[PDB]
Amino acid sequence: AYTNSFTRGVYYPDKVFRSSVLHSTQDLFLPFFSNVTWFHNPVLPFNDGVYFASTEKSNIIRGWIFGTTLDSKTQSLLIVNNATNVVIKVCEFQFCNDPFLGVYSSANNCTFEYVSQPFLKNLREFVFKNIDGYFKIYSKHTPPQGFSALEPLVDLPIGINITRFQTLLAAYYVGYLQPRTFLLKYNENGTITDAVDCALDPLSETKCTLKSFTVEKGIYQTSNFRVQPTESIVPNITNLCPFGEVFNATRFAS
Amino acid sequence: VITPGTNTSNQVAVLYQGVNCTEVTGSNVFQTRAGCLIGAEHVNNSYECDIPIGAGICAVASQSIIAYTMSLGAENSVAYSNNSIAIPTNFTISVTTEILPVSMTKTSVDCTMYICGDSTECSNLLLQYGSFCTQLNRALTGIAVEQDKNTQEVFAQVKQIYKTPPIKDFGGFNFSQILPDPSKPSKRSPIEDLLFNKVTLQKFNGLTVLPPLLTDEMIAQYTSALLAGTITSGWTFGAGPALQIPFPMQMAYRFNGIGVTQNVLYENQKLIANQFNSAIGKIQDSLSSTPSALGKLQNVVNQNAQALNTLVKQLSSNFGAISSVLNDILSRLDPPEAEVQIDRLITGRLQSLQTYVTQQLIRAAEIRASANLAATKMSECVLGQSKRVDFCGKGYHLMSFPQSAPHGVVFLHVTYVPAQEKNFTTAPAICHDGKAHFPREGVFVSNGTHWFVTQRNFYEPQIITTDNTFVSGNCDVVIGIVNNTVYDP
Amino acid sequence: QKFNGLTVLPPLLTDEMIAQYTSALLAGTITSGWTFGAGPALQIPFPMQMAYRFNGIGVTQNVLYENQKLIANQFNSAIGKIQDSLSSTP
Amino acid sequence: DSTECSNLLLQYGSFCTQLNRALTGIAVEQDKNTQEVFAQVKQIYKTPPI
Amino acid sequence: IDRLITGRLQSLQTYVTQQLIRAAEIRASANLAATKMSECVLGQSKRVD
Amino acid sequence: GTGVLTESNKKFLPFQQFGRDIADTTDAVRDPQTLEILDITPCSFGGVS
Repeated sequence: AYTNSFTRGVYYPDKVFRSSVLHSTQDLFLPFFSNVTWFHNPVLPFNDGVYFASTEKSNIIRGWIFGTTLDSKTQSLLIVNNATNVVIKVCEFQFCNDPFLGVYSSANNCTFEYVSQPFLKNLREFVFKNIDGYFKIYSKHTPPQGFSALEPLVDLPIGINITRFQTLLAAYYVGYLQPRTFLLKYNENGTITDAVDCALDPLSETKCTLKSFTVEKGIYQTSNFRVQPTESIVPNITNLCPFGEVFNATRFAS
Repeated sequence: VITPGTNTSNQVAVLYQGVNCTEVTGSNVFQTRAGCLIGAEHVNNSYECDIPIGAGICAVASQSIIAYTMSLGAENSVAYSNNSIAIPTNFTISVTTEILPVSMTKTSVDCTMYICGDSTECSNLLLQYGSFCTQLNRALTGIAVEQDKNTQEVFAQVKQIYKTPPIKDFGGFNFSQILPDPSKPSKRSPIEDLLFNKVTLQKFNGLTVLPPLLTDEMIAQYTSALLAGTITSGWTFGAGPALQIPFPMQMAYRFNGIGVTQNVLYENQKLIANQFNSAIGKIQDSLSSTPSALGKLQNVVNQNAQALNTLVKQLSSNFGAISSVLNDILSRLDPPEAEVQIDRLITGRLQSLQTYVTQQLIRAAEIRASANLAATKMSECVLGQSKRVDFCGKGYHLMSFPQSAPHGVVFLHVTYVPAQEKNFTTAPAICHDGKAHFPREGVFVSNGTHWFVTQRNFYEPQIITTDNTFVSGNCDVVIGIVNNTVYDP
Repeated sequence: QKFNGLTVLPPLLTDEMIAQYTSALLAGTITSGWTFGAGPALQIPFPMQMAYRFNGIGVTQNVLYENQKLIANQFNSAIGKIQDSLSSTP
Repeated sequence: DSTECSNLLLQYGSFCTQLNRALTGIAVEQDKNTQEVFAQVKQIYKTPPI
Repeated sequence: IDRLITGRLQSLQTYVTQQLIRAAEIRASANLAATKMSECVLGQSKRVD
Repeated sequence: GTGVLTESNKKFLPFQQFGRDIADTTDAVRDPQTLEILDITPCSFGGVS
């Protein structure tokens, strides 16, 4: 399945207050109007970040696992919500074939652990990024048109490599972050109220060039078209070295 | 990217400058000789330009973006013939505006705080670069002292501060929109109020903004002095002492200097007054109800701001060396090797400061040329009456007014425009004897049957007598001469 | 005439349009005089236009008409001479 | 067309977008110059045929 | 590379500064030509020479 | 940094640690240990004429 991901999945990138400003930033974002995958639980890649969304009523989704092979060779992340505490472990777990909450069996070599106050017609959105050994989780819970900015939740110094992930467990959405530049509109109270994807269409390129959300009538130079070369193409070989009479001489020497 | 503004549509066209339309979102491509226009529909109907593309092509009109070869204007052939003129029978009085920038903000940027903060390692490593920073501060100080000279040579052209009399009986003319309003603070006119409210205008690492020498309360006092002098005394106060003269008589002087006789003023004094009062009231709307009329003042402000905003944002650049922060490089590295990264940061920031100063020096020359033009317009348009055409607005110049605006001046050029002409038949001369008669001032018209003499700029026909003609030679040599009686009084 | 980073943008007004402006200004001043720069173009015969322009330099108006064929001949022979001042010495 | 100072040049900050701003200001000013000199008639007058 | 960048960027800045000065000169000349088109063509000028 | 810290009424969000300006210079900072918002003013300078 696929779904359009209209303008959704924008997060505060840097923990900096900014008031009544339009700040243009380059970070891993979910591009506007992308094809988010709709699911009703397989392993999925993590390639450089993951947007996640789920609408529910009865906390049916309860967490995630992350890792590289999930086979007790390398360490892996396990984020599980109880009814009251959320538990984040980094250990060399062994995973079941279909993990659902008995997945946590044989928890060995636990190199990180953390417990905090829990998460979760009420859509809950998450963004997981894994930069320089830091695992960053951003989220927002709101009662998918419209705009809403994802506050950060945690920044765990786990240092582990993540390649694949899987939801523990009825429908959700999974999108992939990309290195795109946006223009974020910061309110008077410092919150993000709007954003512009600077490669979505030419109008948004003008908006990011002018650093404005309203452009006036006119002609504005935004970028440089440049044809890229497709092939590569390199004297009628003529003078072979006379290796024949060295090697096929009828009489050799002492 | 061609756009009609996001307050009209979100359609755009895209111009690829200088590529063929075979080399690449495709809807209807159009080769232009300026490039390749994609997303605009090429029409044959030429209009007036609004979004200039290039090589004659311009560009939303009835819910689509069109691209046309632009039109230069409406073609008319004026009905030329030997022996026909058109003489105006009426006039309009038109008050146009001209907005001229005069001064910039007087910024001054200390090098050592800009280029080095408080790091004495940076400062001591900067001393070996020589006199670059006293050069730069001398250049910016020259710009800053020139801005005050710009303002005082535009506005301070009155030796004395004249005041308009407390009863405003100027023969029907209503200068209430340009005279200062005492029943409000800052003592400005309504038009100067809207000029300050329609122009919308920060002390950090090196930057300081010196205040201008003449405050706006003092520039408005200059410009009210110039207004009161023009209203009560005419041009006589730009030359010598202010000689008072009633304002209809002054305006009759000023018709008499564009070639219209002064009875045309008096016999239409009510009508002219009303035209003035209705044309001086549309300036209020044509500035208020039209944004970007003060754009010439605005861009100056914007340019200076973004120049500073490019200077300050150039501090956060590595220029090579590992960090743009001067503290995160002293507490990282050893100082036989820290002071190559510091030096790299110094030469980057110094070339940024120097290119800012060179952009300032070369933009202050534009403002000085414009302030010289504004001083010339104040001397010739306001304090006198120009015969030099289109210098003080379209039409025959009557008289003009200054209004202070932020970092600039607005001239309200009151001009006389001829109107609703009609065509006649003319002779170069009239032969009533064996002698040829030429008009003294004016021209020989015919209403079809009889011949008259009018002044050239307003149709009032007189009987051709011997006191508005002169004789010269016989009626033989003038090519085209009519026989009509010249009545000896 | 472009190779490497540098492009030459064509001007907005083509030379045909600048020549059309120039013919508009020049046909306006032949047929109407200075009157088209102020308001509506009021036509006026060109001897009678030129007599106003003698009268604007202090020479009276009869000097034009009584020498009109002389003045036209000096005028035509001076514009004929100005091609040769550019179709010659560089 | 080399990537190696599409990365080193970004370390020099906004120099390559300030120079472009200056040159496009010059280019718009050239069209303003031609418009100010020649476009001083509202209408396109035509001389009579004879 | 960085030596070539700081050579070519400085050469570009020199070109742009020369062009800005030359554009100022041509704008002064074009303002003069607009003044001559106004006062000399569209009227009769009493200003000497 | 270097500057004068004063009490400020800027309302941060509960994760933002320091404010910034439209020049990208830090003109506010939440201090830790009491979570007050503190402005930053540059230490006052200017020429001497």
